[PDB]
Parts: sequence; C-alpha cells; structure tokens
Amino acid sequence: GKIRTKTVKRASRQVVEKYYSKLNFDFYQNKRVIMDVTIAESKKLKNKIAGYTTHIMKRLARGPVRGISLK
Amino acid sequence: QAQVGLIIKVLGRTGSRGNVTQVRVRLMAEAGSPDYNRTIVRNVKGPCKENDMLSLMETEREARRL
Amino acid sequence: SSKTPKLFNKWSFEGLETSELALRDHISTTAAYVPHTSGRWQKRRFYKARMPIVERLANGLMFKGRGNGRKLQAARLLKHTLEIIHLLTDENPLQVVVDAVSKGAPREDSTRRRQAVDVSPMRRVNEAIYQMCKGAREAAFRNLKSMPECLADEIVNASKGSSNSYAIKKKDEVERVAKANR
Amino acid sequence: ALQNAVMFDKETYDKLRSEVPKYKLITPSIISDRLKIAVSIAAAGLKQLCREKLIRLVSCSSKTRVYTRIV
Amino acid sequence: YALKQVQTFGKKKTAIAVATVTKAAQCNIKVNGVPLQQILPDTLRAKIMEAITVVGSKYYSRLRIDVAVHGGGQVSQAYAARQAIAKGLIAFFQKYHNEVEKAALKDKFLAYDKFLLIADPRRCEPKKWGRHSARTRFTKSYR
Amino acid sequence: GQTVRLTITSRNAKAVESVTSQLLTRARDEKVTIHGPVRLPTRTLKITTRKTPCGNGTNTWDTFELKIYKRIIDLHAPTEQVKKITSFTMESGVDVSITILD
Amino acid sequence: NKIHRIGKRKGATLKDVSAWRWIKTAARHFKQEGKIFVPNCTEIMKSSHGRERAPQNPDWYYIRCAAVLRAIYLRPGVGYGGLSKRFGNKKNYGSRPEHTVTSSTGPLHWACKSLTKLGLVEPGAQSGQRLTRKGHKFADSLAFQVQIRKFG
Amino acid sequence: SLTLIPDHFQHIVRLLNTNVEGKRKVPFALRMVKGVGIRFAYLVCKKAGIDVERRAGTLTAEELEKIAEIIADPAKFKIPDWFLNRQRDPKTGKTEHLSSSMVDTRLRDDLERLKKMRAHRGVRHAYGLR
RNA sequence: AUAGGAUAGCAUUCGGGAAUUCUUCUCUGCGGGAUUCCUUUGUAUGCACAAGGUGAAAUUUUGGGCAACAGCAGGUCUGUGAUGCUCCUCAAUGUUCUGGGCGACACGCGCACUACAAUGUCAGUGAGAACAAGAACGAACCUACUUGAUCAAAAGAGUGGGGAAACCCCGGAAUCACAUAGACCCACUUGGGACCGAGGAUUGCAAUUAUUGGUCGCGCAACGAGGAAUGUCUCGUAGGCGCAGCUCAUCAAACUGUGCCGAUUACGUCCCU
Ligand SMILES: [Mg+2]
Ligand SMILES: [Mg+2]
Ligand SMILES: [Mg+2]
Ligand SMILES: [Mg+2]
Ligand SMILES: [Mg+2]
Ligand SMILES: [Mg+2]
Ligand SMILES: [Mg+2]
Ligand SMILES: [Mg+2]
Ligand SMILES: [Mg+2]
Ligand SMILES: [Mg+2]
Ligand SMILES: [Mg+2]
Ligand code: NA
Ligand code: NA
Repeated sequence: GKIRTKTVKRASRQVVEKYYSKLNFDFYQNKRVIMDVTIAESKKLKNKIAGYTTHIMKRLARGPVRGISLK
Repeated sequence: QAQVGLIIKVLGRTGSRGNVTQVRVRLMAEAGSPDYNRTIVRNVKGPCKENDMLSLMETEREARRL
Repeated sequence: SSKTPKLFNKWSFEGLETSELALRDHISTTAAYVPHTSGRWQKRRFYKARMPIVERLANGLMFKGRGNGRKLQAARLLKHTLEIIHLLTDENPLQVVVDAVSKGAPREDSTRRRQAVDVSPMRRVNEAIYQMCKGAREAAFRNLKSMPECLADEIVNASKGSSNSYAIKKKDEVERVAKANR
Repeated sequence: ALQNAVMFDKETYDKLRSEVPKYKLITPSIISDRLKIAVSIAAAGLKQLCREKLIRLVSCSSKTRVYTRIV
Repeated sequence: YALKQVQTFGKKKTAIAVATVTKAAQCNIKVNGVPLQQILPDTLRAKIMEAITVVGSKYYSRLRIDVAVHGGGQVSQAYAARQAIAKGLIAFFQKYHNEVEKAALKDKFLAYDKFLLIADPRRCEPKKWGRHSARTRFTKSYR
Repeated sequence: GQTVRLTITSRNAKAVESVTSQLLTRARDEKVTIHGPVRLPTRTLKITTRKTPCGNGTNTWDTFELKIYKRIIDLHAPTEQVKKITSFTMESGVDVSITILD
Repeated sequence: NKIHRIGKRKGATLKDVSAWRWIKTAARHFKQEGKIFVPNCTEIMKSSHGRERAPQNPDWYYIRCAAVLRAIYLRPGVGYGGLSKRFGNKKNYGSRPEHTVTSSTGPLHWACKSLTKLGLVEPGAQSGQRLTRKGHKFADSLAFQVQIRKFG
Repeated sequence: SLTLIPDHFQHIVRLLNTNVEGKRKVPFALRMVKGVGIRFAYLVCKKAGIDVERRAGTLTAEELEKIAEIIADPAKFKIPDWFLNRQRDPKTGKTEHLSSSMVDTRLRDDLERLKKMRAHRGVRHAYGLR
C-alpha cells in the first residue's frame, strides 16, 4: 500500500532531471541533497521523493526511462 | 489409521464463504511404497500454508477442482 | 552458570516432543519458567504456533466475563493442575499436556450440503486446547470438584484417548459425522 | 440432592485415619466425595493428617490443597 | 576505589523502572526496597528473576541493584523492573568490561526474549465518542 | 543575593517562546546569573460538546482544545534591574509576571 | 540450614521479611504482653462501613494495630485519611455499580491512640503520625525475629 | 471440625417457634430466625459465650434458652440501642428488638396504622403500589 | 514456626540534617527518525506485492481531526437581540408568585445496571494507575492533619495548605496477589439483593424511603445461564475493572475522557446484508 502519488513522482522526476550528477544509489545522501535542493513543508513527502529518486537512479543505470531527459 | 500428507502448494480458498482451502498434498510414505510421492488434491479447513502437514483419514478421495 | 528453564522451577522441558508428526511444527516446546510471557503473538497469522503450549493452555482459561484477563489466576490454576497430573500419571506433566493437545481434536471435519474436509494442524492444536478448556470449565460449574481437578482429569483422559474426556468425545463424534458425509 | 455430613462420625473418622492415607492423589473434594462429608470437615481432617505426618503436602495455595501418600 | 555505578531504565505501559546498579561488596537486588525473594506472586517473581537466570547469576556477583518502579500495575511494573535489571547489567558491562562479554550477554538476553532489552511500544488506545472504548460501538436497534 | 522570578504564560507557543528568548538575551547582556528558562508542563483545556443544535441525528461531538504554555526564569538581580530587563514591546497575548522569592 | 545468613549479610530490618509474618508476630506480641488498650467497641462494630460483616477474627484489632504500626513505619507523617485509603475496599451497593470506599477513620484513630499509649507512635512534626525511637527499634527487632523464624 | 457428632445432635432445632437447620454453623442458623441477621447472630453468639465454629443441633437445651433470652431482650446484655431494629416505637416509645412472629405482627400493625390514618404510604400500601 | 515446602545473592537499611555534584528517570518549544530503505520469491517493461532484514516503529507507522460535488420538503422557528408571514396582548399565550404535573400504572418496546455462584461469597493482609478539577479585609471552592474519642457508622467541629508540576500527593483506585496453614462445601445456600419496617444524620427556602449517605432488621422476590431472533468487535483490541470530569446547593445504573488486568479467533470470502 505504498504507491507514489503524482506529486511525489513528478517532484522526483524534476529532481533527477536537474541534479543527476549529485545523486547515487544511496537513499540517505540523496535525501540530504533533496532536503537541500527542494522546498516543502512536509518531511515525509521529502522522504518519499528521496525514495523514488533513488529508484529512478537505479532504473537509469539499466537503460533510459520514460519522462527523464538528460544530455 | 491416518496417513501423513505434506502440503506442497496452496491452490486457493474454495467455498462460498472462503473458509476452505484447496491444497495439493504429497503422501509422505516410505520409499518402495505404492503411495510414495503420490500426490492428491484435498479440501482443508483452518489456517494452512505450504509445507504444513495433514492427517489423511482416507487417501482415495480427491477434491473437485475449483 | 545459566541453566535451562523448568516450568514453575520443577517441570523439565528436556526431551519434550509430540508423537503426532503432523503437529510437530505447531506445538511449541521452548523452555519457560512461567506461562506468563507478555508478547504480541497475534501480529502475524501463524506466530501463535511459537507460543509455549502451557501459556496457550493458560490463555484458554480466561474465557467468560468473570475470567477475562485473569492470567495470574490461570497460571496458578495450571501450577496446581500440573501437580495433580503428575500425581495421577507419574509422568512428566508437560509430556501429558503435549499428548493431550496432540489427541484432542478431530483430523477430519465437515463444512458446507456438507462435505468432509481435512483439518489444518494449526486448527487441530487450537481446537484441542479450546475443547479441553471448555470441558473442564463446564464440568466444574456446579460441582464439589475444583477447577484444577477437573482440568487435570480432562487432560489426563485426553492424553490417553479415553472417551471420558470431553474433547475426545467431541472429536470422535465430529470425525464419525465427517466419515458419514464423505 | 447429595447429603454431606457436617460432623465426623466414628466410622467415617477411622476411614479418614486408615483409608485416606495410601491414596495417590488426595484433595478435600476427593475425600468429600469418597466419605460423603462436607468439603470443610474433609479439609480439616486432611490438615490434621498433614500435621501428624500421615500424608505429604504436594501443592499448596490459600484456596488449593493437594496431598499425596508418604513414600 | 572508584564508584563503578550505572543507571538504566525499563518501560512497560505507563510503568517506569529505574535500576541503579553499583559494584558492591555483595550481590543485592531489591525492587522498591523489597528483596527479590519477598516479591509476590511467584509468577511475577519468576519473570523478574529471569533477568538473572538466563545469563547466569555469576554475572551479578558483586553488584547491588536498586530498582525504583512507578506507574502502571503489578504485571507491568514487574516487566519494567525485569527490563531495567537486564539493561543495567548490559550497561555495567559496557562501561566496565570488554565488548566481547557485553556482546555475549546481550545475545543471550535477546535469544531468550526480545523485551528484556527492548521496550514493548504498545500503549492504551484512546477512546472515541460514539464508542464505549477504543473500538466497541454503541448498540444499534431497528425495531 | 536575592532572586527574582519571571513567570511567562501564554496560549500562543510562538509568542511565549519569542518573549522567553528575548528576556534571555536581555538578561545575558546584563551579565546576571540566570536559572532556567524552565518549560513548565503544558496544560490542555478540553471542552467536548455535541455538534448539533437541537438533538437530531448521530450523536457526534466536537473536541475543542486550548493549550497553555508557561515558562519561568530566575534572575539574580535587583528589582530595578529586572524592571529594566522586562521593559520592551511584548508580544500580544503573553502575560509576564514578576515575583520575588524567599 | 534454611535460616542461615546469606554470606556477609547480618541482621534484619523491616521490608526484608514477609509483611504478613511481621504483622502476625507483632499482633501476637501485643496480645501476649497484655498492655495494649483494646476499645470495647471493637467487639461490636465493623472495621468499615464498606464491609457487610464484622471482622470475623477475634484478634482483628491486634492485627490492625500491627498493620497500622508497619504502615506508619513505611510512611512517616501519615494521618487517618492515608490509613483509610490503605485499608479501604470496594462496596456492594446492590443493583447499582460498585465503588471504592475508604476505611472508617474511627478504628484507625483508635489504633493510632493505642500505639501511642505504648510509646511506639507519636504525633509527627507538622501533622501526621510517626514512629518513635522505641517504635523503630521494636519494628526492626521483630523483623529480625521473623527472619530467624522464632515467632515467640 | 475434628469433633465427633454428639448422640444428641439435632437436625431440626426449635428456637422461638422457628425450625432452625442444625447442619449450619450457629450464627448462620440463628439468622434463620426472623428479626436476627448475620450481624445480630454473631453478636448474640458472643453474648451467649458459645463458640461460633460449632454447628447448631449440638446446642444443648440450656444454650438454646440462653440464646432465646438474649434475642428476646438484647439490651439487657449490653447490646447497644443503635443495633436494634425498633429503637423508638411510634406507639409505645420504647426501644426493643422484634423477633420471630412479632416482626410480621408489627408490620401488620404499622400498615394498618398508616391505612386507618389515610396517609399516602398507607393508601399506597392499600393499593399494593411501590 | 503447630512441620513450614519451593523460590537468587555466600553488611544492610531510616520521604520525621546538612554539603557539594549531576541530568538516567520527569518536565518541553523547535528539531531528528521510516522510505518499500535493504535482500530474496512470485509477478517476468513498468506500477507493485509477499516473506525476511534493519530498526523504537515495517506499511495510509498507530488513533483521530479535516474532508469535494449533488441532493433530503431529513432536524432544529425549545440555543440566541437569527428571522418572513400569521396568533395572543391587561382576569394576557407577556411576567411573576403559590400549589400541583412532567416521576401516576397487575401493560408493551428500546438502551443500561445487578445476578444466577467455588475460575465463588465472606473476613483479613500485600503491592500498586492515569486523565483530571478546585475560591466570587475575608467568604464561598478543593483539600490534608487533628479532634470528636473515657468507646458505632455517617456526622459535627477546629488548625493549616492550595490560583494548582508547589496543597491534595510518595496521588496507598479497583481488577489482582497472598504457604491467611481463616469461614463456608453445591444449597435458592454465608449465592442474589429486589421489596419493605424502625432509629438517626446530612443538602436545601422547601425532601415520608421520590433528595442522599449511614445502622439494625426483611431477604421464605425472581433468578440455577435464558426460545425465535439479534448487537458490537481483529491488538494493548474485545471483555473485565475502577477513577476523573460533566450535569451538580443535594443526587450517576448516563455521557466524555483516563489508566489497570488482558485473551480466543481470522488475516479470508462474496454465501447473507
Ligand atoms: Mg467447582
Ligand atoms: Mg489494602
Ligand atoms: Mg458482585
Ligand atoms: Mg452488587
Ligand atoms: Mg460492575
Ligand atoms: Mg419534514
Ligand atoms: Mg410565559
Ligand atoms: Mg475472583
Ligand atoms: Mg439467602
Ligand atoms: Mg450476599
Ligand atoms: Mg442523561
Ligand atoms: Na443509543
Ligand atoms: Na441493609
């Protein structure tokens, strides 16, 4: 019962697009980066954004993903 | 006498009220017996899962498929 | 300097095992000093199979409105019951309890007309405990005999498969009806 | 229905003194059933036997008394 | 000589037990000033005593342990005191012994029972209106 | 010497914290010994009323809560110095009371 | 030996022994010595109005006095209200639900007066009751005798 | 209680025209008498000097006469007035303790007095209402 | 020990005095912490899931509050100085005051409380909660202690304290425990406590059990587990147990909260609704 809503997924896609070089496969360092580079009143929302951002990084390792465009 | 059977897979909850489980059970018999590795479909009441063990009062009846 | 626990500091858990092979993984024989272990045994479906069997017996004595939650009272009743069982049988009362739980439930039942089904080992253990406690409770309702005496009589009879046991009578009737509904 | 006596008689008393010892399991309810006496005087007689070493106290509580024969 | 004293706590429902364990001339364990053997009933004494017997009494050789317990009821206070004593032994060995011995004791405790060192988080669920407790609803009638 | 206690109470947590912090800073500028601030237990005032006017429908309730925050600070200063420290524009809804301890 | 002193431990104070054993020994001492004052109304009243029957033990006043002495030992400065809380019970109200009833203050006042007349209890500084030096000595000596299992 | 049954043991004991069950303990067999409750029975046993652990039916004739004389006139045996069930009789003004048939007779007198005078309690008792 | 079994140790204690030292426990404003994060299975692109791990916490973390758009001739004109239109308006449908009534029953229904007993009822002893409330020079309000007391309870009286983390208060709640060597021993019985009698006290301007405690009687009133039917509920939950607040001069079998003891069963299905 842990689906990521469109708010979280859209924010994670934006984060991956803008800050690809500062992310890795680690949830915790990505969480620190995301707390630095985003504004949100919700700590839990930022945590979910970090989780899906790490998922997106892991996928981007194994080929391109839909909705992410990088140079 | 009761034979011991090993549940090797849960085929799903049967019945209208969902209180019965249809399972595939292998008859745990000694090697060289006719019922060695013999498998049979049985209806089971109570909480059960894979690798549980049953006491078959009869081994000749198979449960109708669902 | 650390020693294996014995129930009520006198009943040894060493060699405690059930003869019923199909119930081997659903009767817990872990050593414990008292039945009381405030654990969350109902969080997952089969987690109650790891609860020590004497504590499961103690939980069965807490049933009516007057008995809901009296777990220390149940532990004391079981302390006296085990002594009475040992005097009756001259066996390890833990082994007698395990054997009674092994023999106290039908292996085949009937469900909705009716078809004969088989009983899961978890339900066999649950039903054995439930029926022995029910028979002991109802036997002591308006009776000179105390609750520990009735519980000891019921457990000893169920351990031997005697028809004098309430649980054995119910199990035999259920199994006979289920053989009729094959 | 049942008629349990509230006082010891000569016959029931020497039955308590001679037959109740060498019982394997001894409780006030059992002795009351065997001797057709009230549980109170059965408990009193069992306590008397216990004082005199005729029987052995096995399990004891404020409300529960379990005795056995001497080895 | 040095003091050699640690303080730990255990919790169970609203019961809080604070155990002060000190290197003394003789082992002495008390709960609210009552020695262990005087604690009633025997079931609750057996619960508290198993903070000693599962690791063995030789690890409490020269330790004086005073456990002050407040809140809760008799069962919850007994469990809190048991947890406080086990955690106090672990903390004393952490402070004044090797990590090997502390780890051996901790693995023994955790193998026997998790709640000897980790508190049970369960708490009473608040009552809601339209209900008589946390969950039972007002009786409904139709005719 | 003599101890002066300021009791800061309010129903707005931000206001009470702001006033307490400002008093702390002002006292630290005066180079006086400070005890506290102590965050006293927060009290909750509860009024639970039926939601409906009249009496129709499912008996649903409203739970209105009012929380009160209290702080205390002890100053080892004369009364004139304490009066100087508390002379600033205080946030609205904050009650500051001055008491001399024995 | 069962009564052997556990190595390096000597003597005994209160809270080291069974509370009931101490109370029974103290009541036995009070009755046997024969100097405690027993009110004549102890043989007629109930110990509290929350009880439905008389105390059923002929030595109930001595037991209550011993229990009150031990309670004053545990809590210096306790008054009759605290002892009423200690000795209270739940009352039967018929077809109405039960409620807790504190013990009758009167018998506790009588017990404190009897203990005072023996020199074991005195008025506390700033209200309440407290043990004297003699009361503390008596309590600890009885605790040791109980630990020794002498009882007389 | 370890005492052999006397040859004069009585299964039915006659006390104030009442059939008292002998198997019961003495205070709980005395409460069988109308006007005597558990508290009063214990107090009467204490005034008569007989042991409350004995059974009735073992009571001898003199013991029964003493018990009856205590129940008839409790004040003569230093039993306090507040312990009695009729402390200032509305017609006579005297303190007494009604026992046996006198309880019913005095209840009849009370009802007839409240009815003849036409008080609300009396007329309600005439109707049988609560 | 009346005999005193089993259950760790081989110098301890004293909330009826000082001195330092400190923050483990308590207090709390803002923070941290958990996310399918990690590993495997079946899915097999993705979206996910199930077991396990890590962990105080493992899946809306747990429990609440909030909660769109459409409607209902749903309730309230008995909340308001919210109101249109209508009715009364000086022997008044306005307003006071006196006395009744809202409570009357051989009746029916809904929701409770107490029970039918020995896993008990009595008498004793022990250890032990949490939300809370307290008054308008003094005086209400809440309390502790003492006394009454050279003799029942409930009372009645003093001296203090508290504006409430300060007094109550170390908050001695009841479930509970007791190797108390206590009474009862299967019976409508020491179960049950309905109904009723007599004394007495208390709140109030005013009280005949229809204010409400307390004492002794009554208990020979049913009730020994409840037909067809039917309610609620999945974990600190049900059930059981008390406590507080609210009503409140006086009176909880109610409600709103609180903590205490603490399970059985399921972790499913669409058979019924
Ligand atoms: Mg019975
Ligand atoms: Mg008590
Ligand atoms: Mg009751
Ligand atoms: Mg009642
Ligand atoms: Mg009740
Ligand atoms: Mg309408
Ligand atoms: Mg009008
Ligand atoms: Mg009980
Ligand atoms: Mg009766
Ligand atoms: Mg009764
Ligand atoms: Mg109401
Ligand atoms: Na309702
Ligand atoms: Na009465």
